[PDB]
Amino acid sequence: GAMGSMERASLIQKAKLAEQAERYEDMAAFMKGAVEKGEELSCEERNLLSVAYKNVVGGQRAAWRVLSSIEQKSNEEGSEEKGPEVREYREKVETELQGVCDTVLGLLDSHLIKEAGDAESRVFYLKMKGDYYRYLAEVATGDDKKRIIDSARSAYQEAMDISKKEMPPTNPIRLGLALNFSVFHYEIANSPEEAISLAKTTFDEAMADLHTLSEDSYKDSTLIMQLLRDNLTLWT
Amino acid sequence: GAMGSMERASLIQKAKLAEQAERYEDMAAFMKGAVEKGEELSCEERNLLSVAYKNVVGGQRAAWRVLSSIEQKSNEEGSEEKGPEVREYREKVETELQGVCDTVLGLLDSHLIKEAGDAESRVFYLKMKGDYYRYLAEVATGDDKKRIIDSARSAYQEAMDISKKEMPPTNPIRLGLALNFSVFHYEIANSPEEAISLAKTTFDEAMADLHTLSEDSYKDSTLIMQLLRDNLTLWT
Amino acid sequence: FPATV
Amino acid sequence: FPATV
Ligand SMILES: CC(C)(Oc1ccccc1)C(=O)Nc1cccc(-c2csc(C(=N)N)c2)c1
Ligand SMILES: CC(C)(Oc1ccccc1)C(=O)Nc1cccc(-c2csc(C(=N)N)c2)c1
Ligand SMILES: [Mg+2]
Ligand SMILES: [Mg+2]
Ligand SMILES: [Mg+2]
Ligand SMILES: [Mg+2]
Ligand SMILES: [Mg+2]
Ligand SMILES: [Mg+2]
Repeated sequence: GAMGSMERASLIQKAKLAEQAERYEDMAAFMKGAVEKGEELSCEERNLLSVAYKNVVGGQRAAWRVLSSIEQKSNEEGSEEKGPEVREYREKVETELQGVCDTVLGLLDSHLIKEAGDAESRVFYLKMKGDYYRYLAEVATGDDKKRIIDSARSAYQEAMDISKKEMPPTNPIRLGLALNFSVFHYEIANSPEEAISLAKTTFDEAMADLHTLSEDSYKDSTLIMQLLRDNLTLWT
Repeated sequence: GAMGSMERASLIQKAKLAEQAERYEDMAAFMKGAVEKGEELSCEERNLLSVAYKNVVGGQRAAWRVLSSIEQKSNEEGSEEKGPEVREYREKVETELQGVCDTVLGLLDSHLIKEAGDAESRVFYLKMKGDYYRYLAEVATGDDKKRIIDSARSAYQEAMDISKKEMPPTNPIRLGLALNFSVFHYEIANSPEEAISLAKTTFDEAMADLHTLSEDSYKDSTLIMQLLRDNLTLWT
Repeated sequence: FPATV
Repeated sequence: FPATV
């Protein structure tokens, strides 16, 4: 690892600088180096890791969607043959995206998840595992597509089971997990009714627990609740 | 070159796809490969090259400015010592930025400029040479800073001399060259009066030639004229 | 696209 | 910053 010679604390410091500079590829490389030091990550460090890779893969997903749309149009009736270039370049971006997802999944498997015992860490990492398998599923078309989808489902389900046992219904990690698993149902698993049911039940159970929260916790929880409502409005 | 095996036309096609996908690093690599085929570039191809590298270096410049500002604050009276990390990371971004500028300057020197005989190509490439030396000057602090500044000035001046002899005062390349050379005077050469004079004279001479233009040419020229006016308003 | 975090 | 193109 090219970060092997840099101190853990320096990698974290530079990840924060990279974020300020909107250098998310650098941020992700610094956080990968920090993970590879072998120590567990604090709450703040877990969120630096997730912010970095979410931004990187988010840009790759946006680019893949642009290219996939151009490719689809090139394959419509009446479209002029333009050669292999669109497919080739879509494949190049897709392969890079898969590489990023494989890198994140590799960090989770070696060895973040196995050392994560508290609900706030374990649910967070299992949510990430579901998310990155979901991004792989978005571009999957081959023999293993069903297994990729099932890997996402399994990770989300384990995270859900822990979150319901160990966290209050307003916990922002629990809420964001439910938001994303609901999107998995709608967009990946062809299960819009499950997606809607999950979003609605999550929202309603969070609403009922808001009375227990401080002003700052209330702000955090209601922010994610509004995203659940936004998706429900989109879907109904 | 990793693009040596790809057809020139395929590189251009993929540069256009990369632009649509907002993948400007890829766009620049494809255009570098196209340049390295050794043929002159058409007008459209020149603008693909410039768009790609302008976006890449623009992001590097924005990041360098964020990091340089953090570094400056860390070196103020009363600021807690935080170690070498800010300087190191600013230096990392700076070195990458310099590498991009050196790459562009290398393409211009091998061999775009020497083969560019028409005013529209030669002025365009000399403007680019001035621009990339200007970006090097923005981060320069050592023995060669004056020579870097003078390299930018010399390239801009040759472009200016050709543009005044060979192009109408509304030509958008001539206008954009003057805009940027004016910024060079203001921000690099400590010559705000020269910057203001150049912007004003360029604007006024373009105004007087607008009557010769079609509606579409008028739109192109007035767009850059408004940028000259915007800078004049900022500076006066 | 729908919202995720 | 001032405008450039
Ligand atoms: C939790 C929430 C509202 O939503 C989710 C939900 C589930 C999973 C993920 C996010 C969120 O958005 N952010 C969040 C929460 C707690 C800490 C940090 C953080 C520390 S440091 C840092 C940075 N950006 N430098 C950010 C960020
Ligand atoms: C000229 C002008 C107004 O300003 C300057 C001035 C001096 C130097 C540079 C720009 C400009 O902005 N653009 C411009 C002009 C002519 C052609 C193309 C083009 C072809 S293809 C393509 C793409 N983006 N796929 C863009 C773009
Ligand atoms: Mg150590
Ligand atoms: Mg593939
Ligand atoms: Mg249920
Ligand atoms: Mg050939
Ligand atoms: Mg340096
Ligand atoms: Mg003069």
